[PDB]
Order: sequence, then structure tokens, then C-alpha cells
Amino acid sequence: TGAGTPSQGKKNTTTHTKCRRCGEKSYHTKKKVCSSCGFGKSAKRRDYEWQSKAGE
Amino acid sequence: SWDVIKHPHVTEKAMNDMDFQNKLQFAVDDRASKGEVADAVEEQYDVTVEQVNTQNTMDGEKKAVVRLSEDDDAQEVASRI
Amino acid sequence: GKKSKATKKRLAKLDNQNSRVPAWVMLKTDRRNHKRRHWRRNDTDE
Amino acid sequence: TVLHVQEIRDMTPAEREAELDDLKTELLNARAVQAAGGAPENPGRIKELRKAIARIKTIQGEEGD
Amino acid sequence: ARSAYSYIRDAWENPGDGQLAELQWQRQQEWRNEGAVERIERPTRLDKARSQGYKAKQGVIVARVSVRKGSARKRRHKAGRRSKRQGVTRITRRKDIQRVAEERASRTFPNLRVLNSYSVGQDGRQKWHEVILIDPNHPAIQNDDDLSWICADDQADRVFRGLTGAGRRNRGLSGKGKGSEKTRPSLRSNGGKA
RNA sequence: GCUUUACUGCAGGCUGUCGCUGAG
RNA sequence: AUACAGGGUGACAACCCCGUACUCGAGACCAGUACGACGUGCGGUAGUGCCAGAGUAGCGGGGGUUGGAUAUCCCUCGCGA
RNA sequence: GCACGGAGGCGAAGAACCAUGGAUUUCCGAAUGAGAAUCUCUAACAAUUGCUUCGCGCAAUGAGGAACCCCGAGAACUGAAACAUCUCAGUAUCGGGAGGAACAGAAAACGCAAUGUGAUGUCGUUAGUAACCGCGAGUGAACGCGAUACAGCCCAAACC
Ligand SMILES: [Cl-]
Ligand SMILES: [Cl-]
Ligand SMILES: [K+]
Ligand SMILES: [Mg+2]
Ligand SMILES: [Mg+2]
Ligand SMILES: [Mg+2]
Ligand SMILES: [Mg+2]
Ligand SMILES: [Mg+2]
Ligand SMILES: [Mg+2]
Ligand SMILES: [Mg+2]
Ligand SMILES: [Mg+2]
Ligand SMILES: [Mg+2]
Ligand SMILES: [Mg+2]
Ligand code: NA
Ligand code: NA
Ligand code: NA
Ligand code: NA
Ligand code: NA
Ligand code: NA
Ligand code: NA
Ligand code: NA
Ligand code: NA
Ligand code: NA
Ligand code: NA
Ligand code: NA
Ligand SMILES: [Sr+2]
Ligand SMILES: [Sr+2]
Ligand SMILES: [Sr+2]
Ligand SMILES: [Sr+2]
Ligand SMILES: [Sr+2]
Ligand SMILES: [Sr+2]
Ligand SMILES: [Sr+2]
Ligand SMILES: [Sr+2]
Ligand SMILES: [Sr+2]
Ligand SMILES: [Sr+2]
Repeated sequence: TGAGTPSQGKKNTTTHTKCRRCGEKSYHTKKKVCSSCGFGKSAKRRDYEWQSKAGE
Repeated sequence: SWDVIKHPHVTEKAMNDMDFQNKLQFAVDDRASKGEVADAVEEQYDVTVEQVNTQNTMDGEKKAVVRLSEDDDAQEVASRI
Repeated sequence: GKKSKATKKRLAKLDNQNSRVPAWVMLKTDRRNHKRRHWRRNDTDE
Repeated sequence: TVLHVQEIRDMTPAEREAELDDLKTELLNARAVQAAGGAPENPGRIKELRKAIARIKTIQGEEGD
Repeated sequence: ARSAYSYIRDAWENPGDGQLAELQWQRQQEWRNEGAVERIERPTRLDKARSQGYKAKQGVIVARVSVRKGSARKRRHKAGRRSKRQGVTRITRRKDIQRVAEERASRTFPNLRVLNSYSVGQDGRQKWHEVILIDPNHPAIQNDDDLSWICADDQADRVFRGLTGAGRRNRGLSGKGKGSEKTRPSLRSNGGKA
């Protein structure tokens, strides 16, 4: 069984969903953690300096 | 403070429910319960509500099917608005 | 699937946004719904 | 329009409420006529009713009711 | 004449001798069974506390904090490093234990502000320090001529920014001349080389 | 990437010492 | 014209329109600062070993760091006025 | 309103519009009664603290903000024409935290050694100097001086 097309047919699981906190479809309904804003993981908002060029 | 009754839901299916089953259909606030729909309807048109069925519509609203008592006449009620 | 009440509200909104730019807006602005979505060709959120 | 602020303030608290229930009704019946695709409309009032209600509600809070 | 306080002071110059020795041997048994941060009604070293700003008044709190002894508790490098940055065992942290203690205490009392702290001994596996904290929101303090200063907004979370006496010492700010070229006015402004 | 009695280091284990640590 | 900055107006506009110079008004910041005033009371002589911040000052082992070299700053273990 | 439509309406009861102040301000959100992909279930400062009338009665914290700032954690590519000390660099990135600016700050200073200077930032300079360094590549101050701005005080103890 190929890892490509034939293995894509088995994908019908719902993981990432609209997040209650930020509105992005990044709330992992299995982990109950938003990969975009951090909801469910931290009270503080998810942020990182690498989301932009170092000197900007 | 949100109101319970938004407006009459007037469609072919609604009229049939009105002529044949003495029922009135309303677009109502989706936070309203069957009981709150009954009360509100009685107070607004001075009628007696017998049963209320609800449905959260694909229009983002709640539709209510209100059956009046045999004492009241749907056709005549809706006809005064 | 099984939709919650909230999921259902969002789905409804998406359906409504899927309408056309009223004809009068055409005359008024004297000359497109950039967010036109298709159930098949597209994929909504959630 | 038809209903001015003075008039509203000249009403007693009980009058504003009665006036309020009355305005809400005219509106409700307008939305009914509109839902029924009724043409005997007057797009100006359906709009005025909302403002009138907001006014009474604003006055009610100002006077303490 | 000598203050009664001087006798507490004098006792603590040699915590391993005299009566104080037996007291510590006794106390520590109880301390080892207490938590990380325990509020206490009265300072164990009165002279030191009053000397550091303590007062028997509403809004003044004292808490004993214990911390594990020794150097850094670091995890070995998982990615490539040159011999120099592979060290693990003999590398120590840059903040002394007293400072770590002051911070834990302040976290326990989110509304209070660290005023000062002092050592109350240690055993072979941990160290204890008592921390004086102040309630900047209590009027008994808002009206105190000697402590109301700690009520200013810029004094909020002072311990976390190194504004404590232990903080300032640890930042190499003691000397006003030779040796403080890279510590004053801040470690950061000097490129972090102090 | 992998190997080893290649170079140089780092964990880890064994071992002595000092502190914890007291009385005869 | 104390106005020839700029723009608009069916084409190159000081004088068609907005503005522009001059003069004037208000808010914000300076700042609850300066000045002023209320209270407090500065300072000096003689005598008095009454008081003046300890794991500190300082030393040693091990680390880091620094231009800091014997002579940087810090952490850690031990000793310690 | 953007937005030059149709219909209709508002405005001399002075609308539109603008400034200031006020009213309203759904749900989720630090999110705080419990739970939940923005909804639901049966009175709520949840949690941590201070005070305490020991009752959540009175209060604090939480999260955000372009960067700036303070305290911690801390690389490698790279340079050395290899490479290990060194370098890149206390940089990138991470943890915590304050403000409108931070931090520093009234000498157990300096040491143009003096019959001299006199809290602290910062700017110019001192200077690529002193110092460091497979004494290789490279790293690199300070006192002083000219400026900016200036400001000096409060406890602990003695005695009560
Ligand atoms: Cl603090
Ligand atoms: Cl000098
Ligand atoms: K390297
Ligand atoms: Mg149902
Ligand atoms: Mg449709
Ligand atoms: Mg006094
Ligand atoms: Mg600075
Ligand atoms: Mg909740
Ligand atoms: Mg190279
Ligand atoms: Mg280095
Ligand atoms: Mg070479
Ligand atoms: Mg360097
Ligand atoms: Mg010097
Ligand atoms: Na509707
Ligand atoms: Na689809
Ligand atoms: Na705190
Ligand atoms: Na250093
Ligand atoms: Na040492
Ligand atoms: Na608002
Ligand atoms: Na609160
Ligand atoms: Na309480
Ligand atoms: Na090279
Ligand atoms: Na190479
Ligand atoms: Na070197
Ligand atoms: Na000179
Ligand atoms: Sr197989
Ligand atoms: Sr196949
Ligand atoms: Sr599947
Ligand atoms: Sr979690
Ligand atoms: Sr972040
Ligand atoms: Sr529909
Ligand atoms: Sr498809
Ligand atoms: Sr805070
Ligand atoms: Sr002194
Ligand atoms: Sr001065």
C-alpha cells in the first residue's frame, strides 16, 4: 500500500477546529490545545520572536 | 434584553399548518425555550397555546411551531397582523 | 457528522455569505463576491 | 421624528413604558408584514420605531425610570 | 548600653556554637517537614529583620523559604557543541540561592512585594532564608514614612527585576569604582559581560 | 551517518576526602 | 501682498474656490514642577572606649565570566574577623 | 458611510457633520461557579495572597501593548583560509517582570598622588590607548577632560 494517494483515503479524523479564543481553525479537538494561540496550554497568548525576521 | 418572538414565519408550509392544524409558526430567539415561546405567544395575541415544537434552523435562527387550543383560530389570528 | 448548535450557526453564516452582490450595488457603484465558496470545490473551517 | 425627546421626558415613568410596549408592537407588526412580503410598508417608520425605542430607553435610564 | 537585639546578632555570628547551635539542631527537624514557603508570625532573627526594614505592623509579612543546595541542575546538550559548551557538572547558575528564595516567596504572595531577606542556616542538602514582604495596598503601610516608598507602581514585582538588596549585590553593583565597569547601570546595558 | 586501543572532551560508574555529623 | 507655500477649478491661476501672512482663541505636555507660604529647626565647645547592618570582610577548593592581566564581576563547596 | 440604485424617510421642534461628556454595550476571551472548538449545567472574586468585623466583608494578583527597559536561560552556521582555546556572541532564540520611559544613584568612590576631584545616567573624547590572546586570528575598558542635566535624603542602634 503506497504512502501517497491510496493512504490519503483513510483520512477522515477531525483534529484541528475553530478556536474559541482566537478564531483560527487551530484548536486540536483531541489535545484540546490551540496550535495557533496556545489556548488550553497557556493563559498568556502564544508568541515567538522567530515569527518575524530578527531585526524586525 | 432580547425578545422571544422575532416575527411570523410565513411560507406555504406555514399556511397549511395554519389552515389545517390550527398552528402558527414563528421565527424566535434561539435562546428561548418551548415554554418561553408558549408564554410569549399567549401574552402577545391573547390565545391559549397547547403545544410548541422547535427547530434550530440553518439560517442561524430558531423556528417554532405553535399549536393553539380549539378555542382559538389561527387563520383569524395571523390575519390581524 | 453531528453538528453542535454553535457549529450550526457558523455553517449557516457561511451559507449566507455565499450570496451574490445585490444588483443595485452594481448600479450605485456603477460597476464580484470575492468570497464565493462552493461546497465541493472549497473547504470551510472546523 | 413624530416622537420628540421633550414629549418623551414629559411622560410619566408609567407612560414611557406603555409607550414602549406600544412602539414594540407597531414594530413587531411591521416585521410581520415585512416577513409576509407585505408591500404596504413605509421603510422610514420601521427605522423610526427603532430609534424611538432607543430614545425612550435612554430617557428611562436618565430619569431613573 | 547594649540593645537586647545585639545579643540575637551576636548569637548568629556563630550559628554553630552555644545555645543557637542546639536551637538549630532542634528547629531544622521541624523545618525539614514544612513546605517550600511557610509564613511565620515572627522573624527568627529580629535584629536582622528590623535592621533590614521590618516592623511589627499590619502589612508586614515574613516567610521562611527552603531551597536545595549545590550548583545548577542542568540537562546535557542534545545537539552538537564544542568541548567548551559541553560542560554539565561544574557549571553553576548566575543567581545565588537567596535570590531564588526571594522569588519563590514573592510568587506565593502575588500581592506582596519583597523588601529584603536574610539567611537562617542550612543543613547538608538545603538552605533556608526568611523573606520580609510588604502589602503595598494596606493603609497602615501606605501611611508609613519608612515603607510607603514600596507602594509606588515602579516597585511592582521588584524582586523579579533584581531591585532587591540581594539582587543588587548579585548583579555586582556594590562597588562604585573599579570593577563595576560592566555592572552599572545594568548588566544588560553593558552587553551582559559583568 | 557509522567505527575504533585516532585527537580532544562530556555524561555515567567505582573510589578517597570535606560538609550534613552527634556522644562515650 | 506682513498673503508670489501647497491644492482645487473643463489647459501655465497671488487676485475664481480652499488656503497662505498677520492677529486671535482652545486643549495637551512642560507640571502639581518653579515661585510663594505653613510648620520643623541649622550650627558650635567640652567630657563620655553609650550606638553605628556577619556566614559578612577575608582565605582556600571547583566553575563561569571579564580588558582585568598576581590586579574583573559572579556562582558553588568549605573555612571564617 | 465606503457606494453615482430604486423606494421611502429625516431636517427651522435647527438634522447632517465635529468636539467634549454620558447611555446602551450579546457570546467567547486573563476569563474567575462547574464544564464546553464561541455553547451548556446548577448561586459563585476560580486560584494565590494581605487585612480581617474570620463573612469573599474590604482589597491585591492574573492578561495585553510596536519596540524600547530590567532580571534570568543561552546556541550554531561563521572567522582563525583545517581545528580544539579563542571567534561568531552574551548575538539568535527561550523563561520571568516593570514603566512611560526603564535601570543607576549620594562613596568602606577616585588615586591627572594632590594644598586635587566630589551621587548617577548619557553624549563627545580619552583610544583601538592599558589589558587579554594557539601572544595567532581576533577581543578591548577606565580614571580624567569638554558637555547635557543637576539634588539630595530616609532607616537600624544608642537615649526615650
Ligand atoms: Cl516583589
Ligand atoms: Cl580628579
Ligand atoms: K565553534
Ligand atoms: Mg428537537
Ligand atoms: Mg440558499
Ligand atoms: Mg523618623
Ligand atoms: Mg541605561
Ligand atoms: Mg465559564
Ligand atoms: Mg575555520
Ligand atoms: Mg567567551
Ligand atoms: Mg593559525
Ligand atoms: Mg568580547
Ligand atoms: Mg580608573
Ligand atoms: Na429573520
Ligand atoms: Na468541501
Ligand atoms: Na509578589
Ligand atoms: Na565577568
Ligand atoms: Na570561591
Ligand atoms: Na461602546
Ligand atoms: Na479580584
Ligand atoms: Na473572606
Ligand atoms: Na576557513
Ligand atoms: Na572543516
Ligand atoms: Na585565546
Ligand atoms: Na586636566
Ligand atoms: Sr508490509
Ligand atoms: Sr491501492
Ligand atoms: Sr480513518
Ligand atoms: Sr494544559
Ligand atoms: Sr512569546
Ligand atoms: Sr435559507
Ligand atoms: Sr474533492
Ligand atoms: Sr505582576
Ligand atoms: Sr554602618
Ligand atoms: Sr551635582
